Amino acid sequence: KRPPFVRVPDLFGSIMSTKPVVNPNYFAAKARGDRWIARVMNFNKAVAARNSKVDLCFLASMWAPDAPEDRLVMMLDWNHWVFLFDDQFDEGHLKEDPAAAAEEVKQTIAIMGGNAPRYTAESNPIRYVFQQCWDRLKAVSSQEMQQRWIDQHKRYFDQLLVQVDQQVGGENFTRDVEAYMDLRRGTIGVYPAISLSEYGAGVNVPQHVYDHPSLQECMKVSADLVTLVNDVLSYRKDLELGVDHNLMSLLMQRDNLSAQQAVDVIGDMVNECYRRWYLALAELPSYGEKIDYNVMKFVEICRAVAQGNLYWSFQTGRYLGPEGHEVHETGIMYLPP
Amino acid sequence: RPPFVRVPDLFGSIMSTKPVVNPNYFAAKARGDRWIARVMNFNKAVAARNSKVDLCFLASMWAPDAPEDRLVMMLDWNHWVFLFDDQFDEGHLKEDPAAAAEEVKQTIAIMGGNAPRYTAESNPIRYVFQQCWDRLKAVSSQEMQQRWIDQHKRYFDQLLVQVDQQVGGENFTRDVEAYMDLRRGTIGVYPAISLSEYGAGVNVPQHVYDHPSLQECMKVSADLVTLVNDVLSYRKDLELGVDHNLMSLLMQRDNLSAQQAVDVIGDMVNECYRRWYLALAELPSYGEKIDYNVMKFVEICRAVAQGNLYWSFQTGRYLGPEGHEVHETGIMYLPPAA
Amino acid sequence: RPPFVRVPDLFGSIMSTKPVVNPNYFAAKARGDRWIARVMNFNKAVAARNSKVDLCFLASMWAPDAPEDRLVMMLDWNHWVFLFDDQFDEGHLKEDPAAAAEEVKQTIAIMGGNAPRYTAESNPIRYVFQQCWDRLKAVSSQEMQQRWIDQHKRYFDQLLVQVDQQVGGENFTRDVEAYMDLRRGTIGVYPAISLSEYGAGVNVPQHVYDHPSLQECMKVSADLVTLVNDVLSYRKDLELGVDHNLMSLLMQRDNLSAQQAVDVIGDMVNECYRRWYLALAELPSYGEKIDYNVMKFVEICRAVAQGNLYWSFQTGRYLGPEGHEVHETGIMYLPPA
Amino acid sequence: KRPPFVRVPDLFGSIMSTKPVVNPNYFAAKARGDRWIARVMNFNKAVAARNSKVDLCFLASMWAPDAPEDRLVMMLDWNHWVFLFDDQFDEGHLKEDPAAAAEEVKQTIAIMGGNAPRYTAESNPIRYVFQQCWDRLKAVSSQEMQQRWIDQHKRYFDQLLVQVDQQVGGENFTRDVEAYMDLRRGTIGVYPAISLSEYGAGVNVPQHVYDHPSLQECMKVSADLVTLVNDVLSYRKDLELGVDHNLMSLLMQRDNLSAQQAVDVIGDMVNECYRRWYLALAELPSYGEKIDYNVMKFVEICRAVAQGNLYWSFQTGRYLGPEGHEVHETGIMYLPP
Ligand SMILES: CC[N+](CC)(CC)Cc1ccccc1
Ligand SMILES: CC[N+](CC)(CC)Cc1ccccc1
Ligand SMILES: CC[N+](CC)(CC)Cc1ccccc1
Ligand SMILES: CC[N+](CC)(CC)Cc1ccccc1
Ligand SMILES: [Mg+2]
Ligand SMILES: [Mg+2]
Ligand SMILES: [Mg+2]
Ligand SMILES: [Mg+2]
Ligand SMILES: [Mg+2]
Ligand SMILES: [Mg+2]
Ligand SMILES: [Mg+2]
Ligand SMILES: [Mg+2]
Ligand SMILES: [Mg+2]
Ligand SMILES: [Mg+2]
Ligand SMILES: [Mg+2]
Ligand SMILES: [Mg+2]
Repeated sequence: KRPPFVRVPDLFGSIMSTKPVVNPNYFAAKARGDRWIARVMNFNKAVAARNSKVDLCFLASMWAPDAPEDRLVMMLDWNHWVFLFDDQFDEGHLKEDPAAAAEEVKQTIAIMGGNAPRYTAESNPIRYVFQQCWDRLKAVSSQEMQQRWIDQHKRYFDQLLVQVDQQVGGENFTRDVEAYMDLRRGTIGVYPAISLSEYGAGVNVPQHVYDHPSLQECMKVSADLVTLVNDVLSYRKDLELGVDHNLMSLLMQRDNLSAQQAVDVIGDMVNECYRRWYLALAELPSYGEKIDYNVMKFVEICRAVAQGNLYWSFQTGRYLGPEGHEVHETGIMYLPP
Repeated sequence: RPPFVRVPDLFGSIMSTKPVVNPNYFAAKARGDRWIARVMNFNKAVAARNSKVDLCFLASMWAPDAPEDRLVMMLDWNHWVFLFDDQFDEGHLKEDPAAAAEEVKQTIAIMGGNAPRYTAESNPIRYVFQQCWDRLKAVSSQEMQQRWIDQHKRYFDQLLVQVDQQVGGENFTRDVEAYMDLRRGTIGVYPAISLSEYGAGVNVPQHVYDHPSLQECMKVSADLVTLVNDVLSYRKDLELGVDHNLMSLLMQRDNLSAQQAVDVIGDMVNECYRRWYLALAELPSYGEKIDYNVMKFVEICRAVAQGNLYWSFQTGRYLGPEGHEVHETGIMYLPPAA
Repeated sequence: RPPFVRVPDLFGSIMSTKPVVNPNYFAAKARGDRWIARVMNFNKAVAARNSKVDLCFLASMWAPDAPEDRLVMMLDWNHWVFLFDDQFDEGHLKEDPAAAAEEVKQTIAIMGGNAPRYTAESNPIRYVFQQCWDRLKAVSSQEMQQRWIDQHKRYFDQLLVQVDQQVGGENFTRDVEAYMDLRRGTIGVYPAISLSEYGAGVNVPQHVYDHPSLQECMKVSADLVTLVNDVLSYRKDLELGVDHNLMSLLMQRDNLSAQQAVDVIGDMVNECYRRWYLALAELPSYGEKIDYNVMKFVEICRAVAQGNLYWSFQTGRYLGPEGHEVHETGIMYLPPA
Repeated sequence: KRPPFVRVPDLFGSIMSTKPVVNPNYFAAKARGDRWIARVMNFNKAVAARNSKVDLCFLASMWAPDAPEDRLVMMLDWNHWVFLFDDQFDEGHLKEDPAAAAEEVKQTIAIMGGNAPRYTAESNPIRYVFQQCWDRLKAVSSQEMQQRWIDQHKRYFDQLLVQVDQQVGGENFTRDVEAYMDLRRGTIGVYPAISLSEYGAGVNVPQHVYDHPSLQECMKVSADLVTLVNDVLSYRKDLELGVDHNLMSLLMQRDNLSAQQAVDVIGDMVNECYRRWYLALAELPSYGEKIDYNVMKFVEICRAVAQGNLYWSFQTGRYLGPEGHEVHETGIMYLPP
């Protein structure tokens, strides 16, 4: 279970094997977004550099590679938000507090069109960032696209609360794998990430098309891909910070698997994601050239959120920094004794 | 029968992405168009007409990042495949099994067989194929040289089946599966994928290439091309009296009208897309490095299909400027014919 | 006099880069070629012949990142300009200074004067300029509207001087500097730069634009097109009895052979490259913000000349497929007469 | 003078105003190259990270933006070499040691096809890197190109010995401006950098064209532009590390200029660089299309080496880190008390 290394499945196969396309504005937007998030959070010279080495701009730059600079900056901001946001439910104050967790979720969701107050970086730094994002989204999105951003952020928040229920309910190692995947499909944040990317991309497929089971499964697959990849790469962080929400921990602790057998099962599910993906595009009806052009762009987005995460996962300072390249090159991921 | 028909959307599913066209299109086109005009002795009129066929447009979407050189060889191959195939459709080989199979036997001989050095003077069409083969040979591994042979073979083979059916009175007795089996070969998509693997510089291992899922992808690209072609070149096959067209077969085999035949073709085009993804679902992974190129090869299948699509609406060989109007309006006119 | 001539290298220095061609060329060519054909009532033959003139190629290199609709706009303007200018070279206004003036009057009045809403039916050529001007007006500032007008006026003015020199019998008494003066206007490059500012979305402040440095860049680009055109349009000017060609002028005034005249043209072309660089030497800075667009503007000046260069060697209007051979071999054949 | 902040001249005007193009292989070559120098030099996690923040890949990715991945990695290596090498003569043990400085350039020049040993990371890490770059250069360059490689590096090495001679001979503040620039045209590393770029871009103009005074002057201007830009941005580093090689230090302590009046002189020099650039290009003869095509790519390399340094200077963790983007925005560069 706790061997000196674990042999990682190939995460760069199938639809993940292509050369990632990185937004050419990455450098400009990182410069603006990194410094802005530092002033907002009041990060010091060393905390600001530590965040800058996390490079959330690499992640967003791959999600929406032809986004214009100003929207990529927005994508960066939103990412800093979700990172600062999610950590409150994983390591921060909302981890074992159902009441406060639901109250943060109600307060954050009312930002988007509701009765929330006007936040400032002083009044509530993280809710401000999300609110600065919403305002920009609202200002260049159809009301239907705005509704989609809400409803997808809502799917993330809903699971966050199921996450804190299972946490305090001692369900973290009772829940089966389907229950865990169902939780993470929301708490991974791919569903609002895709909405963010539709904003950056400038792609607005009609809600009826969007709602088709094929495209919903494309989103579901991409969310599974991110979660499988994330639970491998960020496993050491989950050990170092005591977070149980990791499929490797779940498969060892619940099914008596060896760390290596665990990772192996992750590789089985990853490649079974690729099979579901294609099988789901086979059901995708056609809506004529005009719309299908953007449906394809959308399907690319679901792909890009997953591959953008994969490549970002293997080099971000938040997980393994420069050590992730060695794991990429040799499949060997060292563990802590 | 009808003055026009509503053609099905051919630019849906995967065909709907914005095509990429090789930036070298212009310089490769000015060279290779002049070249084939010298080889074939095209007077000004016939050479201008051939440029308006714009096979360079076709090649420029099969391999959009092919370098100028390889792109010129590709234009060379397409001018070959068109002058060659016409011999079997309207030319001297259309009703001549013996003369067809001697032509096939002598063209195959060019790819390493006992073939002589052809010249533009001695044999102009066989010459172009030799020039392509020379260039293919000098930058390809032996496994890809073979693949190129084996894929041309699949095309050459159905050529001979096509001429047997033609003389054998089978043209309108063959059922739709028999026809598509035939056109999968005679459409030339299999040799075109080998031509593009050359242009794009993608050399997938043969044990991978041979997997039934990639095979099915080559097969779907072929059906897509045969389907789109039959609907576009339909006026040509009428004007020139060629029976090898799913429209004429659906109308003369089953009693469907023009509209219903083209509707059937639309259904089949969308069944292609379903078969595409269902095939991709069975494609296994060979690790990052190979899968990377596998992905490039799948794209080559798509780009052949999509390159044919956009070209078929542009080419003067079919509808010329009125193919743009068919893309704009869905209306494809038919001749009075009586 | 000779069976051919050796043309100097017209593709050196700033002309020697690989041209960038708007990747919307095909989609734009399809629309605009068809469009002008309906307007001018071209029949199958004339329409295809005009399609082989491929003004879309020419426009696609002036503004290689113009969106499809501005490219079509530029194609329409090119089709205009060629129809329009031909009235002055071999058409009716060729020898008529009254009718020529009236035409120049009526056309200028399209641009916010008292011109009637033309129609393909009433006046096709004027219909095309007016369809252009409407599009130029809707997306350009009032300053750029004036600049478009003002630049076309330089073109129109020399047209009137042209008809004055045809009727005045000074087509071969005039000198080269007088001829270059005229052609700098009649060549149409000044409004073609205005068209390109529209196409490429570049809006340099007028006090910058008016700096002698930038005006000499336009002068140079216009000279390049004129020298290049006179070499490649030479066979046409012989076919259609047009006297406006430096080739023809150099042989009458100076007792120059065809070869040494084209060689003078090569000598002048390389002088443009030196005037180009000398003029940029004099170009002040207005800070990164503006300088970024002046640099695009200088490129637009370069792209009109270079686009003209490649189009001149491909178009069916001049040498068609033979032009490619003159670029491969430097030999241009001349008519036996 | 010693103000609290200086207003830096607009460093991004003229030919520096274009949007810089950054090699898409930036992300892959960086991940390779950063880890590689980390291993070679035994950097620890924090030293490695600080080197990643130097982001020397960003600097090379702008020198040859279409260089394939493997050549970009080489370029990164060379840059890691150049910095580790150049600091030995600025802050290191060779800063004041004429005999050992000459022995270093003698041991290093002999790596390029001479009687040098086969270095390894362990025996001599920095010389090992230069050796690895040189083996790659030789493998894919012509003899003439390799000789150019050697001759441009010798220009760097020679001036390094002049720098150490002036340091110890107490001439650091006696040498006039021209002496200083003539020294830095060598020690700034631009000449070998252009050479490194000819390799990365695959551009091999012939030496008879290369030696033309126009192109030699183009390289000079590139060299001055980096020196000027360097002395401005690396002024705080020179203060903090006690290095007298900086035009700002010279102007103040040699003449009578304040630290503000110093940058002012940089600003006039920087814009005079632009003037010289165009005057040299005016004198550049044409060598026919085929050659001129590559000459312009080379003139671009000259420009790109400067413009690459410019953007990298304002991002590097080596100079101002995050505060450089503020100095780009505002033109205010704070100094220590
Ligand atoms: C829960 C969000 N997440 C998951 C790794 C960490 C804060 C970032 C993320 C969001 C969207 C897509 C991919 C990653
Ligand atoms: C018979 C080959 N074909 C089919 C339309 C006509 C000459 C050209 C072609 C070859 C390969 C792919 C697409 C078209
Ligand atoms: C206006 C005359 N000209 C010159 C060849 C032919 C009709 C068009 C033109 C205008 C501007 C740039 C390039 C060509
Ligand atoms: C000595 C040169 N420098 C900064 C001027 C320090 C290592 C790197 C550099 C090399 C080449 C071009 C630009 C910067
Ligand atoms: Mg979480
Ligand atoms: Mg977490
Ligand atoms: Mg995690
Ligand atoms: Mg056929
Ligand atoms: Mg046929
Ligand atoms: Mg057909
Ligand atoms: Mg004319
Ligand atoms: Mg004229
Ligand atoms: Mg002319
Ligand atoms: Mg130093
Ligand atoms: Mg130094
Ligand atoms: Mg310094």
